Amino acid sequence: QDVKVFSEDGTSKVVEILADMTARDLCQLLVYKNSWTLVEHHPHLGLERCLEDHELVVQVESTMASESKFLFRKNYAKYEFFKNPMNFFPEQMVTWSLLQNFLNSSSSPEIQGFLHVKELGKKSWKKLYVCLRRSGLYCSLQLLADLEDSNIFSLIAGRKQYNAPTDHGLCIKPNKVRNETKELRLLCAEDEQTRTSWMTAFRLLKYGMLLYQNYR
Amino acid sequence: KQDVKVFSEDGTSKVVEILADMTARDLCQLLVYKSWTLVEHHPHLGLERCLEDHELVVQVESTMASESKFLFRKNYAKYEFFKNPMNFFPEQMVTWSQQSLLQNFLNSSSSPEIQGFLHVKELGKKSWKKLYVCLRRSGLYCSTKGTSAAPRHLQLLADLEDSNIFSLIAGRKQYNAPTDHGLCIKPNKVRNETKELRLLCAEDEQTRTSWMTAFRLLKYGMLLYQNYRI
Repeated sequence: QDVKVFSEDGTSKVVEILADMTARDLCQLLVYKNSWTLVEHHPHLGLERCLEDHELVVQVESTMASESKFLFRKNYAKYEFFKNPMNFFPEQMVTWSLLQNFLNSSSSPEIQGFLHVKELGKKSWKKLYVCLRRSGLYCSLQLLADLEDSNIFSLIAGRKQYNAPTDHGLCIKPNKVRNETKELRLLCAEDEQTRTSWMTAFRLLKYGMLLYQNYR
Repeated sequence: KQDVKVFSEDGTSKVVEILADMTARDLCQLLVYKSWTLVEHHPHLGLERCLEDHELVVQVESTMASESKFLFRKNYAKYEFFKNPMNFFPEQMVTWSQQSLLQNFLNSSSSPEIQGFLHVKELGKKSWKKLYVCLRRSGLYCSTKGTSAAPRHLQLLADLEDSNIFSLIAGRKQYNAPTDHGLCIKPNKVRNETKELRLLCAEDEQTRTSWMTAFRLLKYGMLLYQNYRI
């Protein structure tokens, strides 16, 4: 019911939320007293993630670790896919059999391209061709990870902590994983544009119609 | 670019040009511009269902038989659970597993448990039996020993994947239903065959609404909360 929120400064305030409050509720509760976002921030894991506008703040709070923080900041690229779906993904990154397809939870989207992949426990990376399906994450197929009860996070520490090949790292973390770090599957894109697309892709697969309604 | 026929409570019918991305609430607003709800009405099956606001009209339309109709009526009870969640479900009808109420229903990782007596019709036959019924994300079960929800005492009745919950309009006459308060889990693939219909009968209206709400809550989850908050 009491939630602590850090601004980019390092300043923080404690606010009382009702359990029925979404991420955008809290954002509006902070603007009083559409670009604003809450970040689920894990320094120990080196992982962060914007909450989707609709996410119950109480749900996310229940999977927070000791040092985990809520950050309150702006995000000006919030629904870049919904603003221009046709020219968002690089040619032949996503294959079917376009907007409605991602929103239909019956569809079978294949998301494919090269990524560096970190092996669990060790700080060693191998450049594997990767495929993303509703059924999970594969490398060209060997089942890397399941998508049940999970979320996609961008890597913040990257280079220094995990020895990432690029700064543009990302990770699919199961919500059951809290203070574990050896059991993390970390990935790396060659640039920012490709990380953004992979993250949008997962979010579209997991959240689907929820995201579109958020955008309206 | 698609035509669809919508029937009103007046008895009137209008053919409306729908786009492939229109939601039920977009159609309703388009019809108001001329609380409201679209209904998936199956006369031959004796089934009906209000579409949730977010559903794509075209999607539902393609899963329709010849005789099926879209109705357009008012529904002032669309989200009664959300208005008073702590007091919507009768005592001990709803419990939770894998625990170390709104939040639980909206968390797709939760293990909801919905329990109670219902009349259950046997597949493809007009014969009923009162049973202790147990709903989970993994399916609809009934107890083979009184009110024991033990796994060893649960018999799987219906898978829930790729299906929807329907109100039973046919009722007493068509299926020899024990009460007026019937519902049905219809698998989406069904067109004309009644044989794979899973019919249920509650003892009263409130009990029926409770089960359907729970079904809807399990199927749609957070989407329904979005819809409630427009």
